[PDB]
Amino acid sequence: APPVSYGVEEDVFHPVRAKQGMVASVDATATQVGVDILKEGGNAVDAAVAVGYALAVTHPQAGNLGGGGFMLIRSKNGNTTAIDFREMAPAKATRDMFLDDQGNPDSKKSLTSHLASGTPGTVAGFSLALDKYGTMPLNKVVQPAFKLARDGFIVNDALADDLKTYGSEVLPNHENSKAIFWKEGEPLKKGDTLVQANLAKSLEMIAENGPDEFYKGTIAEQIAQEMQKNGGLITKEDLAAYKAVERTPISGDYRGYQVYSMPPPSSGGIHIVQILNILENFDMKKYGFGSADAMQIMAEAEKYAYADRSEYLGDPDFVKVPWQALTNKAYAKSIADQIDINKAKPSSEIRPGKLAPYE
Amino acid sequence: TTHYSVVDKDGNAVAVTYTLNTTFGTGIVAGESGILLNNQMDDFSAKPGVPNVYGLVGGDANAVGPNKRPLSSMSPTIVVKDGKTWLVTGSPGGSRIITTVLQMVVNSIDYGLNVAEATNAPRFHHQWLPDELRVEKGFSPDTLKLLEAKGQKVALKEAMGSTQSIMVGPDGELYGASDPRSVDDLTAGY
Ligand SMILES: *C(=O)CC[C@H](N)C(=O)O
Repeated sequence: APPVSYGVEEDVFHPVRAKQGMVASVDATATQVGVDILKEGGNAVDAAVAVGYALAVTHPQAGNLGGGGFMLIRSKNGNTTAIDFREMAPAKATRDMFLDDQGNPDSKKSLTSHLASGTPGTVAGFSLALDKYGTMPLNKVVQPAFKLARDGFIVNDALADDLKTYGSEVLPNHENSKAIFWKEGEPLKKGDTLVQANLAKSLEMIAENGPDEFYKGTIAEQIAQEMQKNGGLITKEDLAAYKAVERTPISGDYRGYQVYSMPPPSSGGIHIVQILNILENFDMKKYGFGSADAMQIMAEAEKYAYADRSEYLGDPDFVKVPWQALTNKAYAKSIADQIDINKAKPSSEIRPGKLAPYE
Repeated sequence: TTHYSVVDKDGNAVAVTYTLNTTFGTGIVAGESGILLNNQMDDFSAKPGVPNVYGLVGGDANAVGPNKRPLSSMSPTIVVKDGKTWLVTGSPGGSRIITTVLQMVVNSIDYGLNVAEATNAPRFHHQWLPDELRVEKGFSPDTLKLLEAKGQKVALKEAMGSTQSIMVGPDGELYGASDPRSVDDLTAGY
């Protein structure tokens, strides 16, 4: 690999610079919340949790308390770990629950019905991380988000546009949702103030009673009732049984750099490492960014990875994922040897790889 | 989905990617809690061979099952250089998360681009099925011509992802970049 560049005056694009702490997020308000937490003495995990709660208020498009995700943590001392707070399917979920009477998947059931939801893990994940790797109490990192929900914030271009474009397809179709995000028959517009009193109460109760409020308390009750009254599956038992799980990160080595990412239930870490393993066999620097050859090589490598993804990836607590084989450099080499820089291989000629010789 | 990165004064780093799945998820708020509910169940394979909203397919491994966690593509990632945390990144994008993050890593290591340059650079993507080499605007017509000649099925589509990254200098200086693809985003420090 060639020398790295942190950026110089002659560049077209300049990074933001800081000497102490830094936060990068999709929302200015949330980013500022994180920076303020750092300035107050919180560590990276404290700030990360604060940002997560703030986005649950200022970026309802994706920030959330009702969804799930993953967290990668690396201490100054090198300790690297992954937090899995991915939703768990309800205990009553079944293999063919999304098939219609003809046996064909119904995307409406898996995307817009009450059956589309998995038991939320965000609150559990943030507390697992805060309790073990943070330094501040939950009420402290939740407070910023609480105030934003209670006192409100100004709707910007991003939120106004998303409410109009994506929100219009689902938000006005549910009374409680419409009461919060719609106004005078239309989605909130830029400049409007969005106050979320109910979310503020939920945040206040979580700050006061801990994550148990979400999984066993009033919030759990509200979720269970929402499901029970509208054909949903999440029950109080599902919520009480949810657990975030600390897992070993998936990692690899690319030209002397070590890459750490998410392990199953995510496919991200495995395929990023697998693809990098494949690319390592080529002089990528020589081809350069935006070159037909570099793009050809990567597009081809990506094909094999996604083919493998469709067959070998799943929740590790339910299926044995051959992660060792998938991230094996010899396996990657066998793939790289199939890449013709002058001729792409149709996906129809690509199937999940035979991992036996690498296990 | 949304991703954010954090690095503190002590050198600790955190990368978080979380989501409701699609924008606003189901669009359903849970009673009087004010909490929107996810539609993450679509990440399971509903039936072998049938693609989900991101064009991803599966079989037994990712089939729906009680208490099971649906397969994700989320990739909060940290790259280490000379034994030290060097790049903290991640991004939303469903199936495209893998390739978006991959490009951030390749741009940084192979092409020597600073974090902002790597962030603002155009992206391409191929996920096996469908068989198409998806690209954003930004690539040379000459280059796309060569790719099509190689047999790639180039398809110009909408912007992909929203990387929020931080590169750490060996001296402790922090360099950050928010994706231009997301209006109102921000990377700041002190
Ligand atoms: C947003 O990019 C989420 C994509 C999907 N739900 C998953 O990979 O988890």
